[PDB]
This record gives sequence, C-alpha cells and structure tokens, in this order.
Amino acid sequence: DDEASTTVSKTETSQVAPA
Repeated sequence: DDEASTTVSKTETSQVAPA
C-alpha cells in the first residue's frame, strides 16, 4: 500500500521505495 507500484508485494525494500 505505501509503495505506489506494488501493494501485494510488501517487503522492507518495498517500504524503502517511499522512505
């Protein structure tokens, strides 16, 4: 949800892509 491109795939790196 935080990472514009992907909501499903929610990893630590996925969080990093916002902040």
